[PDB]
Amino acid sequence: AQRRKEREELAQQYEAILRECGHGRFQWTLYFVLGLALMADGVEVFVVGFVLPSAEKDMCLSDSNKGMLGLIVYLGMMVGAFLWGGLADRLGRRQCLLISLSVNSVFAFFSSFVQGYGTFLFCRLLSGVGIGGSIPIVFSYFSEFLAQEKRGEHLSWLCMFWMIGGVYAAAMAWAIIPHYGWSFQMGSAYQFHSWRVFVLVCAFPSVFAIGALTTQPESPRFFLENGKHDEAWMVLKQVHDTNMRAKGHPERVFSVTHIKTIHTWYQRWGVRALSLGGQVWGNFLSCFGPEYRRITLMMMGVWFTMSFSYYGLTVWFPDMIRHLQAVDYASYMVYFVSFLGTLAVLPGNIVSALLMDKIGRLRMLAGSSVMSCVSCFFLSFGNSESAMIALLCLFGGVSIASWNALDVLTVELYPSDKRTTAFGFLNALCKLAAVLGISIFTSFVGITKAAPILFASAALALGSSLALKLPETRGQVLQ
Repeated sequence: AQRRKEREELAQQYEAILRECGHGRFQWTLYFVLGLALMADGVEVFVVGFVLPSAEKDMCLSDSNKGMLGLIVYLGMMVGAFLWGGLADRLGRRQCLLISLSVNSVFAFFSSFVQGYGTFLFCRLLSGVGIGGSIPIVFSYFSEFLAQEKRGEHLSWLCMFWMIGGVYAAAMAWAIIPHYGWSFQMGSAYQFHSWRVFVLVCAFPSVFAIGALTTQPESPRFFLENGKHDEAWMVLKQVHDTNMRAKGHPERVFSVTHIKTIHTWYQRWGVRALSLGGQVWGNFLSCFGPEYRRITLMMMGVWFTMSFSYYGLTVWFPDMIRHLQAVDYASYMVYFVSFLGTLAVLPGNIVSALLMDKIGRLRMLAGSSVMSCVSCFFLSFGNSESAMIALLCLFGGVSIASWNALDVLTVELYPSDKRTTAFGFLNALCKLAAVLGISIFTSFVGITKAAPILFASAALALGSSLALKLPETRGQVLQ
């Protein structure tokens, strides 16, 4: 009773304070700073897929090992998403993002030099664990600096760094891997081929992300929700002063005076760990309370269905391209095709960012899901590699709008004291669906071209149906 009233008052006052601060230099600097973390998350998905064909002959892989290297990144991202999303509600957004990026960068650096298959798999697993928490923490962290006026557009513009990271990965694979002449020996005991240089170069975005992130302040909403008034006041005054100084009005004074707020060594560390686990578990369970159970279940359905369909069909596409190429042949390309498939997403990002607030999150989500379903139904008519590439571009362009709308909706539908926990849980569910869909859609190749299409169409139709029952979030303060 009392706590809900106090949190609603805090939300209203925080909206008023952010409207006083305005949107300007500070928020765009933070946008570009967190774009580096999103870009690292984008690159991680492509690294192993690009390097596997060259690693198979250096580490002597069986096919099952290649598949397990295919699935390790998603497993690690699931675990890391849940872990870091849960922790970010207790330790803070900035600190947990720093720890996540540090783990990711360290183990990505290690994976470039380790020799055996098992150690490389372990290093990639831990790199995925590290970077798994980037999207839940980044989106909430950035949202906690945004007023409601253009919140949807500002959050939608954040999704374009993932595409930029995909482009970076494709370009660097194009530029580095083919050049086998770059290979050398790191001592006479070990040879060091170019794909390891590619693996190393894919770690730079996260290092730059750490460097840029160290300069930014912690989210003031976290401090206010944790009873730390003075720190939140200093952070908000920094925001206001930066915005006004950049706008040519340094004479303005931050008028806020008081903000509502809510309130042996190894043995001590054990107590700390148990208490942190208890609090994270409490947040996770409260995500399923009577106030949010329906929202949580509908979001689980939407996330799982669309992730499963998208990842399964995006793995199915290259397999069909290979099959048609082989059928024709029996009578740079990989990187270039990946680059085209990545650039096919840009129009979707632009349109979704420009229409998110004009037509709302629900219409975006449902219409994009419907278009994805019909573009899936179209895939039965493919007849050539160029046709399959074109349909892949169509599907990828139409689904990224669904993804952006889902991200914004997930940000807006949960309270600040559970936002990262819920986002991490749903993203781990997304990665679990990715694993399951990749496996199932891999099982179908060569046997039929109808079953995976029917699966994806049904899943996307179910997701579109669920997208219409979620509530509107425009015109509401950031709860």
